[PDB]
Amino acid sequence: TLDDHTISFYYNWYGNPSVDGEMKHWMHPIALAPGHSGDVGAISGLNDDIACNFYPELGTYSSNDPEIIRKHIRMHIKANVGVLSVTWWGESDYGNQSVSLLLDEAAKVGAKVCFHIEPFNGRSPQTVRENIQYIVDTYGDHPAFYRTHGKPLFFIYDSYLIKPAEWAKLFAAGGEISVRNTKYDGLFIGLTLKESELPDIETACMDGFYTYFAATGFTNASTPANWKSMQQWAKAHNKLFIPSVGPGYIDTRIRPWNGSTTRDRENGKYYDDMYKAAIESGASYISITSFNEWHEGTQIEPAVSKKCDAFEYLDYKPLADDYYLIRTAYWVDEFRKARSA
Repeated sequence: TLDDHTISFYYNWYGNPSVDGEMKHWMHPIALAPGHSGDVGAISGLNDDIACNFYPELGTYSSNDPEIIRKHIRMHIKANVGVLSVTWWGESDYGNQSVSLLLDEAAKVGAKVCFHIEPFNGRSPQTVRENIQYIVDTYGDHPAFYRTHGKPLFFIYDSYLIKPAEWAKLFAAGGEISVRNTKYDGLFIGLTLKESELPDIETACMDGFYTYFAATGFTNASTPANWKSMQQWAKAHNKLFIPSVGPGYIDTRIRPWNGSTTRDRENGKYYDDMYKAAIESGASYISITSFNEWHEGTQIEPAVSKKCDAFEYLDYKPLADDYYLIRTAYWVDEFRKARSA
């Protein structure tokens, strides 16, 4: 019961002292307000003081812990989510342990893994090609490697940071470093910020677009009222629209100035409205922001009641720890009823 057109955004950047040598991501700096100077600080990750507004049921876990990976995959089973899109940070991620574990555990249950190309240092058309080559060569033959329409799928975060004429060198059939019709071909999904900038997807020769942001109205493209129209554009231009749906948003632990982005979960109501709008848009794929982006408070991963000296965490009370996983399964089911085999 795993849907292969439903894709969560998965983060494998977490670490703890006993697996990794130190707290990774559970310790995090506190971001300065845009344009401001200072030494504003860091959240220790120590003594249950961690860099997120909610607290994980699995505690301060490591993405390199095989038992965590096994449980994360089981959580995807519960949600009926067949595809995980793993965060990918370039050359520093080559051969990383967590990815191999993820693929190995996914293959045991029929789950699939695709890649989310982040805005890493020195990212360019050339370095993105090298990374596509690495991922295809290293993981492409794995049983759990995601394919759809017979092709791997890549999400490209903050893709607008590279101009569309530069992307075309890589994604146009005749482009000077083209991957088209090589063994490195696939479906490349760019991030769109607004419906009016959709022609950038065309110029860039990308195969589709996603919206990412879990906070409704944060961009034009993450405003669900625009989704039916975005689907109509995709359809008329032979592109794949992949709306991103999330359960809520809050990042005020790591970005105390960013309260304007906060979106209350409303006991599941927010998730319901957003997932509904995704299904009703007519899109063929739906992406979920997020499985476990804890810093931004978008996680569907189980969370628990928790207080430390420094902080009282939000939680899903009075709903279950697994509420958002169960509710995902509900929505996946609605999505399948709206699409048939």
